[PDB]
Amino acid sequence: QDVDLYFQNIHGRLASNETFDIVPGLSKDGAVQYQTYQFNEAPKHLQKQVKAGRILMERFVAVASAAVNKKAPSNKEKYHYDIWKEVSNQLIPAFFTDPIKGEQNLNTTVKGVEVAKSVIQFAGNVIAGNVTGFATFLQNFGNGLSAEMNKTQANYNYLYAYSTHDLFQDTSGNVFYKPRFLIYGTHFKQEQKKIATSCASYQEVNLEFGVDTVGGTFRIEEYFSNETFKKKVDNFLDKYEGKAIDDADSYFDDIFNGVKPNKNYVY
Repeated sequence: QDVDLYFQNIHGRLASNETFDIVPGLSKDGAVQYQTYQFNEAPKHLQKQVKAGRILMERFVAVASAAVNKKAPSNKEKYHYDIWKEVSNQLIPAFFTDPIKGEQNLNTTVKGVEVAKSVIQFAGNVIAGNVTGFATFLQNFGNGLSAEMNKTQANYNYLYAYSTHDLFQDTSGNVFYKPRFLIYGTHFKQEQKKIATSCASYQEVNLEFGVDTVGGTFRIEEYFSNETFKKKVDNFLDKYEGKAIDDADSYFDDIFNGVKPNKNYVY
């Protein structure tokens, strides 16, 4: 309920004219890429849980985004990672476990046509297979992104506000479902802006980004076993509901096939 009070203060409602505005996905002041990644189809006995988990996480993402939108003193500050981090540090202790924080780095040199794969693999700590659908999404979105970032010489703020839905084998060969809520933040410096139109190129591109991270694993087990926990989740989500992230221009979802964890993945 300390989370409830935090959010009550920011906003001082399920009707579509009453739900809270979210931070616009693409702007001259920065972009927020709203995403839902599912890694592998769920086995028969987990499919219901996964479909519910995906809905829950998209709602949590829109709740965080709506708080930021309200809390930001100016349009520019809607794209300031530190405000996203402040709001997530309120959600995580309340509804999540295994909190993560701190910087990560993407320092790699790949062909333009491999950039989309590099993004997914970094976003999830995974070895991906076919990501051609996401590659088409990112390529087309890159046109809009490039247009905005090239308007001035300034750094262009760039955030991923997303969830991952992991269906991977434990050591005993049994599939588990891990739903994660993640907010990552970086920027494009002037010399990096070229990257946004390089997804069709077979030429090499240097990806050097310092990425600030915050996130946690959702208590999906307790949500389906503990009725009083299910209730605080549902009531909170109902009260502070943001506009659907699936209506944003920056939105993409997919079920990626043939995926396994990489050596950075934490079980």
